[PDB]
Amino acid sequence: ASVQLAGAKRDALLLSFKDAKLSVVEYDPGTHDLKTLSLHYFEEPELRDGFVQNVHTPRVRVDPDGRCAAMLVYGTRLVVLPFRSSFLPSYIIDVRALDEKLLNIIDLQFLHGYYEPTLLILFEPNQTWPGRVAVRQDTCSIVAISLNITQKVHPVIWSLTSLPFDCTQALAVPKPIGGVVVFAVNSLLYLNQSVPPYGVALNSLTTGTTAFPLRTQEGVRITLDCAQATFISYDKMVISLKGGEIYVLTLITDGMRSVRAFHFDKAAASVLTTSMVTMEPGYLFLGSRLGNSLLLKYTEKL
Amino acid sequence: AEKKLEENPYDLDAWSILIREAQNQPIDKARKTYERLVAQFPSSGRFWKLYIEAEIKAKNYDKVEKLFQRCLMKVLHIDLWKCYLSYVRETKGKLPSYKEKMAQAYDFALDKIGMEIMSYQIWVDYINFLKGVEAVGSYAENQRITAVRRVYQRGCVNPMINIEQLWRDYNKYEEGINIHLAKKMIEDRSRDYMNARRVAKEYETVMKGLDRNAPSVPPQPQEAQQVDMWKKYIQWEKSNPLRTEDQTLITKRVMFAYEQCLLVLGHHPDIWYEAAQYLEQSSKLLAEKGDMNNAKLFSDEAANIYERAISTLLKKNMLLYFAYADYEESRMKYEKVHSIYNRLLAIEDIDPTLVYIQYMKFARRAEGIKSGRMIFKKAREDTRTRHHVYVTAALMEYYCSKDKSVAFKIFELGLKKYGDIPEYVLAYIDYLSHLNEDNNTRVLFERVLTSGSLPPEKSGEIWARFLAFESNIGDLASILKVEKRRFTAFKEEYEGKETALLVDRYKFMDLYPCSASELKALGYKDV
Amino acid sequence: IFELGLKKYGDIPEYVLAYIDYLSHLNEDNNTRVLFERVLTSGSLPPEKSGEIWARFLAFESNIGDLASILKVEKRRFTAFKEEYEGKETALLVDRYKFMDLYPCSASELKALGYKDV
Repeated sequence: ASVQLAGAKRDALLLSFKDAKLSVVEYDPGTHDLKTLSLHYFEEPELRDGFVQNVHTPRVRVDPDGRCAAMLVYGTRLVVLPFRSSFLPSYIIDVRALDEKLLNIIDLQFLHGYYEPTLLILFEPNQTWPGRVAVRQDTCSIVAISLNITQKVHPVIWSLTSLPFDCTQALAVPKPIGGVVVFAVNSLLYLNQSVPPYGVALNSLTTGTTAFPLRTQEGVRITLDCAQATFISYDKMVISLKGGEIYVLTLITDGMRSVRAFHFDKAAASVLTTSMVTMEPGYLFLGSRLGNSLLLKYTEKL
Repeated sequence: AEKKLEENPYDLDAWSILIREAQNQPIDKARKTYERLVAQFPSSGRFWKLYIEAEIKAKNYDKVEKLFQRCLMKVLHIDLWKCYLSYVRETKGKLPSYKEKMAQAYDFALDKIGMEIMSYQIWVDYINFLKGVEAVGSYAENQRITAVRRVYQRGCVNPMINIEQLWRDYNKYEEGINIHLAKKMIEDRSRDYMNARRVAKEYETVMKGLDRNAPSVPPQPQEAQQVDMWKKYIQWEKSNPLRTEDQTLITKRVMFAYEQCLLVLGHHPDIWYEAAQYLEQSSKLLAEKGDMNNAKLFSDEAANIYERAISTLLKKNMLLYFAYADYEESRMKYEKVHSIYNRLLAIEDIDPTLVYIQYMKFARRAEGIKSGRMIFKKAREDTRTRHHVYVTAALMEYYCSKDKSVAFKIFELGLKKYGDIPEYVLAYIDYLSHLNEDNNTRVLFERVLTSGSLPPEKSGEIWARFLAFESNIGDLASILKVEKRRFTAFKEEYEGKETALLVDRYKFMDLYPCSASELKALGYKDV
Repeated sequence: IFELGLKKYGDIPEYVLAYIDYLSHLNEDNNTRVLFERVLTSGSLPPEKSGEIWARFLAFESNIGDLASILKVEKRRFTAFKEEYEGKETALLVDRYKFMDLYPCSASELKALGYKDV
């Protein structure tokens, strides 16, 4: 992740290496190399709570205003890097010692709007498997923790608790609408603090598997399990599915800036991606391990 | 006696005179007296029994059965379940299928009331009945031995009075058919009996203090002292004397403690509320540990105990509706909730001003802003509605939908209609006092205090929030106009009280410029 | 200025309530709720004297927020005040439903439930 620090002339890079090493680097003029700004080693055996086999990767997210940045060390330890030397000393929020007993994190994002770095955190406090949905119907949840940087507390404002059992990645929707879209395998939700939940279903495998109130998206039968996405300035999200199929989801907005309905369109097919980037407006990048990761170009139709 | 029923409708001395003169009149005239009793006291199974014993005296066997279809499920009183078994023993006794019908009757009672402490004779009367059933051969005799043994093994787990005598009869039945194998069958279930015998002695203590016979009376000394003995009996069964992890065995015993308390004090909202909240607690506790099909069984039972409150005993009591409304929002059955709220609105003499607040507080929270304004549309068209829903609705728009103009138009809609209520205006005064425009809030103040929509005599606290506002902002020239004008408007009751009235120009929250002993004699008052 | 006082005088309940109802009226849900969890977790205020802090908390989580947020708190507020609220739950419930003078029971019924007015 990247963040333009206080008075910096460049954009630092928050890299993350295996067994919880953060490294804030920068390009340097003069010597054309890098330049390490800070080294953060978190490979302490008391930060694992005994779990030797690290299965979760350390995930780096930044606050879009550049107030702080949070690494999820080992799945259970939100390491927060406060920003303003251009830095502040870090600290390790325990995840399992919060409210709601988070305990199986799926994704975490910094949400937009706000006055403090609010961090949405999808989790599964009573974990189930697709393949066992008759005794454990739908257990995914959300906590939007609000990081107080100076006082070093964290109110767990806003929680929903009966999201569908198979939710993949969460995604922060930008400022003029706000909120979050939460990709589930067979559905797609739009959640917000002052708005009731609105989420549609994308096949009829949501019948005996979900008690969440799901509408029916007309003319769409797909799934979203490994689907990378980015946002067009406001109300347009480019989902590349599995199978390399690009869909441009339109969040249809009311006059009070609330999401009323969704709108898909089957756009072109392309690379089996592993990432996604909005470049200069009208260019997209599809970073992929398996396939020539290529630069696209979308236009408006007449 | 009827004059005493006018002041106190539940005057138990006045109801007893109707009971004393009930046997001095025939069954056609006494029937109007008992139906005024049992419909007024639906839970008092002692008062149910006296009319059942009256109708069995006049041999109206068809009418006694209709009484059993009316009150037996709703009243778990032990003398009622004795009278139910005494009826089928007498009436059905000459039928050829009596052995099927009567054996069904004892097993139907022991499932619901067999847990009670005086239910020992209910056990024994089915023991002797199965021995009375004639069986010839060897397989039908072993069918008798199997049937008598099953009630023995079930009854010797149940805490009650004479549990030492049932086991004594159990020892003589095992030795009565085979002495050699009696030494093993007694020994195999003896350890669970010693837990059952011990907790039965523990169950004597909290049950010997209770009444178990009082009529259901809403609170008005001894009555609150009885409640404490019920809350002890509830929380002692919550303390789990039979120490186990099986929440189903834990809850149904606490549910049996709940049903006995609802007979005696059914007009108390807390006993209804602490009933189903324990079921809501037991719903999510069984949802964790695998028992999923029984999680919704107690969850619909949680709606059932709430349903019995609003349908049988407490129809005009608002609190158990909203506990039943917010329970169904927590179960996400949002279409059911509107039936619950509109059920309360159909009741004639309530105050829907509170209900329309909460029925607006559901629609914004669960269904969006536009669903909230449809409720507030229904709040304006009800005559019974007072001013508080106009206060809530503008705050529901400002705090949630972040709009100031809709919050302003709703408040101005109420001020045209309800501008003679001082408690309304102060709720709109402190709203506009906090929006940070001195031009906004002062303009409202001179609207209320000049247009004559509010009476001046009831506007003392309107003027008291005025000087709280003209002291934070404004100049000293503006204040001295007002305390000459406010004193002119209240000339009658403030002459001599000026210096005590001055303190409200200088006071903060608890800071007074004099001691409390000095303000006692100046005439100072605190609003 | 308010945060300057809260660092120095964060153990006075009459101070915090005067800063609670200020931030309750500035129209921001997140800020108002962020302050509430600051006061009630950091331990700068004693928990025994914070009864009216919690009482303004449910006045705020009833105007905004969802029912899921309230039922967390009345399990948590009852956990923080376990000693003096056992037996008083239904009388404590009225403060989730009451408006200014609107109570869902009569004054004769609330006398025996254990209801109190702050």
